[PDB]
Amino acid sequence: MDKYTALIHDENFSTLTLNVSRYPKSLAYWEKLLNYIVKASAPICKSTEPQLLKLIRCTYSSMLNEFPYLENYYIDFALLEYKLGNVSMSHKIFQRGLQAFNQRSLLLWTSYLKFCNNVISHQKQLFKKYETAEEYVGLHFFSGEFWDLYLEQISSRCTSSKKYWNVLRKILEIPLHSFSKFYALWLQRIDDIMDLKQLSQLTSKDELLKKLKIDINYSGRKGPYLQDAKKKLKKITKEMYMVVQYQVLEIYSIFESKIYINYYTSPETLVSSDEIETWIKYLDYTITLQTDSLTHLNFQRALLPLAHYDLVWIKYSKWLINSKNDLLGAKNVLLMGLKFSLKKTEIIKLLYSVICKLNEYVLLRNLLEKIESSYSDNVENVDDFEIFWDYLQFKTFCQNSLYSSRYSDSQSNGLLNKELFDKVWKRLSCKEKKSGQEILLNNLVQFYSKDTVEFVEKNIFQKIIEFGWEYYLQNGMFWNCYCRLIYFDTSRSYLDKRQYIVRKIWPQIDKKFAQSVLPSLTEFCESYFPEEMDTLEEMFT
Amino acid sequence: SFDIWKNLDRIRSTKKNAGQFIKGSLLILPMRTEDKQQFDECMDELHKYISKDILRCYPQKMLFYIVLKDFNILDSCFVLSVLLAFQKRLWMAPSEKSYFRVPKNINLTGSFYLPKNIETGSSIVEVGFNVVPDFQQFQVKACHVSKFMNELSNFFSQVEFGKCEANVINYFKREYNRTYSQISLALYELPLIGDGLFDIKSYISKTRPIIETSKAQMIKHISEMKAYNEIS
Amino acid sequence: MSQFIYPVQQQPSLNHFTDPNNTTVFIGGLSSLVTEDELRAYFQPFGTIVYVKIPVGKCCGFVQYVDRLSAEAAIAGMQGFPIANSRVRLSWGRSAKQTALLQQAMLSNSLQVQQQQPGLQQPNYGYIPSSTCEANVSSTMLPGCQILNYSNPQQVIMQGSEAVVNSTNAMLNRLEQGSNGFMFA
Amino acid sequence: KVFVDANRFDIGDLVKASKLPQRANEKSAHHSFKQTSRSRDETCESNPFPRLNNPKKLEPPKILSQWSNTIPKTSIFYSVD
Amino acid sequence: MNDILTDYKTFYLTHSNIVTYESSIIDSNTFDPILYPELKMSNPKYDPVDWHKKTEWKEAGHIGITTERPQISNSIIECNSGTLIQKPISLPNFRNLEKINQVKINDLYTEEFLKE
Repeated sequence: MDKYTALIHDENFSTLTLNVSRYPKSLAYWEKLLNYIVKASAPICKSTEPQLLKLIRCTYSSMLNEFPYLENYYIDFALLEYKLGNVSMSHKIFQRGLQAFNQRSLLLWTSYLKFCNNVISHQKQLFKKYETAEEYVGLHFFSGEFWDLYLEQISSRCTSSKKYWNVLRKILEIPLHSFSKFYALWLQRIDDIMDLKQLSQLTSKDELLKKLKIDINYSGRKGPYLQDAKKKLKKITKEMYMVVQYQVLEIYSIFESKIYINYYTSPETLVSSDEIETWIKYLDYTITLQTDSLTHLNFQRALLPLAHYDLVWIKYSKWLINSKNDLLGAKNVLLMGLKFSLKKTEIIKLLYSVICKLNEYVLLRNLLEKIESSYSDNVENVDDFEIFWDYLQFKTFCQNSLYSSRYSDSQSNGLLNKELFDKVWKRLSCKEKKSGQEILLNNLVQFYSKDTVEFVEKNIFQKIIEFGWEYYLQNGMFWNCYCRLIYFDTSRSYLDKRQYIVRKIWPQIDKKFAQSVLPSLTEFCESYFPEEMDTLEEMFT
Repeated sequence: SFDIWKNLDRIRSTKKNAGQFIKGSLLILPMRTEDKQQFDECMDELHKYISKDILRCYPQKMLFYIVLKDFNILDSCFVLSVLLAFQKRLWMAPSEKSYFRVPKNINLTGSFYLPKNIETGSSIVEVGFNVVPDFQQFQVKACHVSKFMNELSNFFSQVEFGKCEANVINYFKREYNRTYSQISLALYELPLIGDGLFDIKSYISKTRPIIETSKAQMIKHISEMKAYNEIS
Repeated sequence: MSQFIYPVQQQPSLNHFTDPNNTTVFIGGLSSLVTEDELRAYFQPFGTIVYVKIPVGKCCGFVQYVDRLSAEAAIAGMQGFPIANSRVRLSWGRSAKQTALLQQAMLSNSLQVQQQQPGLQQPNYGYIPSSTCEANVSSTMLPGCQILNYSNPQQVIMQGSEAVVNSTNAMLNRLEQGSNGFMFA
Repeated sequence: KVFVDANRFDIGDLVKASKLPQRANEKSAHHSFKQTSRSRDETCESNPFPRLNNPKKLEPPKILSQWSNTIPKTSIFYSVD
Repeated sequence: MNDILTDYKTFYLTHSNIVTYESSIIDSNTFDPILYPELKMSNPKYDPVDWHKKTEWKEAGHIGITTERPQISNSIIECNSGTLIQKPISLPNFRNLEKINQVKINDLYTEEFLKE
């Protein structure tokens, strides 16, 4: 047998593979399984077993579907595909990894350009990749290493040397962590100017004559005139340095000193509360500055330690809603936040409402169908009530709009529809195992019309009476909601409803339950029936 | 006036070379219906005038990709107006059942995609944060139809496209299906988070002491903050 | 020596404005018709509140949040909002004992030295800052969930899934009961 | 696998070939440090909580020593230590 | 206010339909009864409808402490280098270099309370 079959009949490959297959999201299992596979190929070469190489590519690519933000493994899968020889697949792995991060990542752009340098060999296109990298990641606080790459490529390839000045003048205004280095390059590269015509490298001719009073066409003794010119340009650089030093020292001292973790780890890692607080404040600072490249970069840069939380998926969505006025942008942010975050309830709530504002109701129907399908057409039985209740509100909006009303005065039947009322009754029938009983009753009360009040009274109030469910009968909120259903009927007159509540409803409750029911029922009575407050107190003592 | 033949002639009249077709021109509009039948009826009534080469419909197997190739500036107005008003009138005014008349109170809202390599040098706004990898998404908001016809003319009068591949449409289909498949899988993972797919048992023995000492730091901070505040 | 050196800067002398840890908010311009519970109802949703107090007659109040983040959301959120017909001026202030110490130092005019408000003791993993809880838990402590929180007054309780019920539940209470008059706040 | 630079897949073999014949080991015994190599087989189980005293703060941005009086005199907040 | 917005959202979703909703929307206010209660949940002075003389700018990193920041008036960091190469770059214009060491503090607590 070959090295592949010796690998596939190993005892360890069964357990490592099988632990990954049991626990897909835990990632120490994926890393042990992958390290073992790669190590059992003693030397990776162009002649190692093609079944074994196909097994390696399947392992890394499935891990990069499960955990799309691991930057270092996109780089490692690209370098492995380089060593095997085909630089085209390694191009596609770097571009796939850049795509996972919406183009906005410094490590992947830095490594993709250090790679690209060797293998492009077409100069206009190699430089167009640096001009693409610079618009997405160029304003990063740690982006000095990118600009070193761009400047060394310019200084080797270009013959003219105007492009170096034109790039370095832009770099002079970015508040980078290593901003001084490029000020020192500009100062040395000014200091080596050896005549007047070189000063047209720096800026334009007219700006020198008008703003700084330097004439390049000055014919005369040109020595001291040049020393005066260099003194003036060193002063204008001093003021620009002073601005950028204020920016950089402010950003470092408040915010960037405080963040310690800059990279995605695994869906099971926690972040300290300090870093959550300074990421929230640092995003607020960035949004104030109003540089949109830099706000998008800083949200993407902030999703790395805390992709799986959801406070920044919500926050980035809100910034797109109200500060940029963009709802399709915010839908795409929240929709992508479903993939990452573990909580998902606040995102689904806000995404339902973003879709409803975007007038795309069929997508809302599909998300409601996927949430009822995810619980096996049985959302009524979910332990966590917030899923069921948000589902049910937006499903009711779709349902009132979809089926015309059955009751008078165009009173849209919300929970009184045979599809929805069966879910509500099926959750009411579990009585203590489920969580959200009083909220569900308390929203069923709100109909206020004679036809609607009669249906709600007969189906949930009379029926839980006659079944004798002790949970609902001992509970004060049940009786309070029933009295409040009848009392706010616009149909019944005052004597009718007071007659009904005191004479029909209040005898029905048992006297053993008085110690449980009388706190709430008194609170109804004093609020609306001060006159009958003796009767109640007499009925239960 | 809310009739699209009248607006279409109105915009044929006055828009400075609205008949001429844009070179290299590709618009993809993905739409969803809950009735296949009435939508196919609309596409028949549409294809009687749109023509087979310029406008195509590809059903994914409900989602239908509506693709415009080589369209005139005038032609895009007609197609997007009919389809966006149909997509709206299914909910708003279901009884009327006329295709070329947009009933009052309908504001046209939707999105379309263009290829990424267009250069543009209001009511149609391009979106930040677009999910599809090689395409640009545009959103149209609250247009009467008279306003939407005008705004599409001022939009495709400016924009200018370049050199897309022959099978760019298959690529859009594949990428769109991948993103909605990913979010469907994300919703199926909603019940399964605790221990269905996570190794909860080994996690808890690793973060039990950490949350315990974090809890002790919080209670010690509460006592320390009372001792800072109170005068005694 | 070398042309690159680390920057060095002077300290700004520690009052209540330059303290990075300060979580208490001076609300000024209070209307003298507004009680402590009514002001708690204004400044409650921005965070969990260690204490709320109003000086007798002095037309100003203090709100001490647990987090710095919560307090800054308060000052940005309620600035010049008219609490009972008088616009309200919010700023950083000090506590009660620290105020008593500054007044006794203001009579003797001796030093007027402040000291720094205590910090949490970083790192804390369970806590998500600026998040509130109102009232048998088997928590798995997975990260999106909120493992830990501060009890409303004071204690440390673990948030559950069930708490999104309880808040909603209590919400309907003060929509009903406070409508009739049983809490004005 | 990406930053050690001895485990990379492109220059991993080359750094191995680059070392020397290393014929005088007296220089190796004179330097009494431990070499402390990072293996390729590391998983994220080691270092679960990075922040438990293991890291140190980011170093402040360096400024030009000739322009060192340019700096604002006092910082905004009172930072202890 | 948080209670009124949450209960009215639950009431509006359960008791009204898409026709009434899409009639409720006019884009001159950008009021919409499903999303606008969510956006204005904790912001009391929310309305949807030169940004360096504002007091949000002036105290951006540090709240309560307002400082005029030096900034370059014509700043090219939005411009890509491919378009910057086309024509020669102007010299910088500046703003507020004189005020980097002056910072001002509206100390209401000392004045209105201790000094009374």
